[PDB]
Amino acid sequence: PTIAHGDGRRPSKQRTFIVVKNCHKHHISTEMELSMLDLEILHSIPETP
Amino acid sequence: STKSDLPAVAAGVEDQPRVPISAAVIKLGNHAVAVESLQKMYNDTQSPY
Repeated sequence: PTIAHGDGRRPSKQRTFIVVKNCHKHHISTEMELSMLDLEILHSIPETP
Repeated sequence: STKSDLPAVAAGVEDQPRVPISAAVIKLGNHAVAVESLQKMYNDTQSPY
């Protein structure tokens, strides 16, 4: 909004802003080293305690 | 008299329905004085207060 001027200094025009807002696309990445000799017993089925 | 002239200057302002309006009321001496700041009206419009 704007105040309508009372005097004849300048015409109290309307105001609208066209603003463009650029987004912040972030990438987060860790690692988790996991040993394959646990994967080998992951794939095997167990039968003994 | 003054009593008979009370509906004279009260041109309708005496019988309007009474609504509450949020305003900060301080007390100076015996009067209540209501304090307000209409600068948020101007800062939206970017007009000099």
